[PDB]
Amino acid sequence: GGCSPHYILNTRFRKPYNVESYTPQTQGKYEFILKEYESYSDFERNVTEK
Amino acid sequence: LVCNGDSDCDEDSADEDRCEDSERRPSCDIDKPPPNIELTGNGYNELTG
Repeated sequence: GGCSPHYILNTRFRKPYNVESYTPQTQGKYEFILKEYESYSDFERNVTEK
Repeated sequence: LVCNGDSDCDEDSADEDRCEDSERRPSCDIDKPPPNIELTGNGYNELTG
């Protein structure tokens, strides 16, 4: 039977008998992580004898 | 509320079973509930939130 009104936006849906709820609980979570590392090492040595 | 044009039983709709549409009258101009009113009927868990 059913035929209770269920809507999402302007569209209307027939809920199956088995379903207690299907509901547009709408959420969004975003995560950005960026890790840049640099190291450099330089060693010049000179030795001169005359 | 029986044989009325509204599903006053919610999951069942037995009040609207075997009902002649010539005997029904328009219960209201509209059927569309407010855009997410169903969320007002959810339970809530205070610890988990």
